[PDB]
Amino acid sequence: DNQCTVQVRLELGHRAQLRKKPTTEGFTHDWMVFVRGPEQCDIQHFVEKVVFWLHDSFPKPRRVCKEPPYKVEESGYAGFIMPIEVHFKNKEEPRKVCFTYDLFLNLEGNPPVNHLRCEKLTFNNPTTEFRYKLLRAGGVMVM
Ligand SMILES: O=C(NCc1cccc(Cl)c1)c1ccc2c(c1)ncn2CCN1CCCC1
Repeated sequence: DNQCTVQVRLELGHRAQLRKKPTTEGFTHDWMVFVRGPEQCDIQHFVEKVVFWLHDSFPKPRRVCKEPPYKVEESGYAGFIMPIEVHFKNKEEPRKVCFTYDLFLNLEGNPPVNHLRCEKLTFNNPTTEFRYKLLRAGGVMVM
């Protein structure tokens, strides 16, 4: 009657590769980290912003995307653990969700890295408003 659950999917992922020639700063690797929906799902309907926390060696290490694409592209020396906050267009709780993203590079002369990590979010009894956003994004009713 009143109750519903809505699930949506996020994909966090990254690519990393060894540069053929280090940058003049001597950066050895290009990487790119992202949050996206699965194809035919528009997470922008319910995602306010994504906040990527780079290693504090990076200038302005707190990177915000308020619209898609939610990604950071960098060169650097090493991998690190990257906190990632996904903020929702929700007037209620919860307003966001945090992830500990493992941003690892290809050590030695390993082939380049191409990782994906699939996260299912479950929203219980969302407001009709926020519910409209979740379902618009390709969210699904369950329970
Ligand atoms: O690539 C990195 N930063 C790029 C950059 C840009 C501009 C200036 C400077 Cl100085 C650096 C970077 C990445 C990771 C790092 C790091 C720097 N220093 C320690 N770490 C963790 C190393 N630990 C990882 C697990 C064990 C060691």
